[PDB]
Amino acid sequence: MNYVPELKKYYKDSVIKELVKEFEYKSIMQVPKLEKIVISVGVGEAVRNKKLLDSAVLELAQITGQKAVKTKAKKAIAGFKIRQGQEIGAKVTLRGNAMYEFLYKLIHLALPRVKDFRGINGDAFDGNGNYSFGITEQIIFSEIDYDKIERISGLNITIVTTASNDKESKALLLKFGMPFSN
RNA sequence: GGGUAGUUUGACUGGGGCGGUCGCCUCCUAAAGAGUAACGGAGGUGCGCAAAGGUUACCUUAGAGUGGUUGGAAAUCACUC
Repeated sequence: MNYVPELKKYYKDSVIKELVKEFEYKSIMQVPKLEKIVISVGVGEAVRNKKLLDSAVLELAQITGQKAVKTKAKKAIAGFKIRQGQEIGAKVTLRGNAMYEFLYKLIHLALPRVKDFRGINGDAFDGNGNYSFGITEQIIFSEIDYDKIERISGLNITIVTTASNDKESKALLLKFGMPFSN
């Protein structure tokens, strides 16, 4: 059995058809879809505290399911007293089935558990179908336990879509039921 | 141990002294092969690396704009040029 995420089932069985009708696309897979979700977290203070970076990496692992990579400093800078090549950030890429499952978990479970959650700004679009927005308290995810955290942390989420514009991606996200603050 | 004796105590230098310089490497002067002077104009150097060497395989920056927890002009992430 090719086990399939419920999001993938929902997409393939409805969303393709509604978007074809709604945007008069000539051929079927002119329809937008999702290629990757990038979860990033920038801990510049890790240059003092290694525990911060280790905790962030581990908490990302529990949140998603796959291990993270610690990015390095592209350029040595003094304003943040950064030496080139130091460990500064940590990111995870989600694709395919894991991507769909994580987005389902997020939209239905973790966005609800945010303090004063009143939707998400439906305008954080880079003009090319890529939607990036932040979450300040990772504790919204029930996966991580409260006691073991060493410092409350946030993280940025970027959703990359095959769409050529923002309208297409916003329509796809709305069909997915993404709680945009509107 | 200058009581006594034998000697040394550089050169370049718009006179000599004083100052500065003395080997090697890069550019200009150098007039489109090479070479070419001045106390002409700007710099470096008396090392470093057990990989920062050898080879195989795979990747591509910086900048500007744009969307983003602290994050600000600028950190990390994504896209366009």
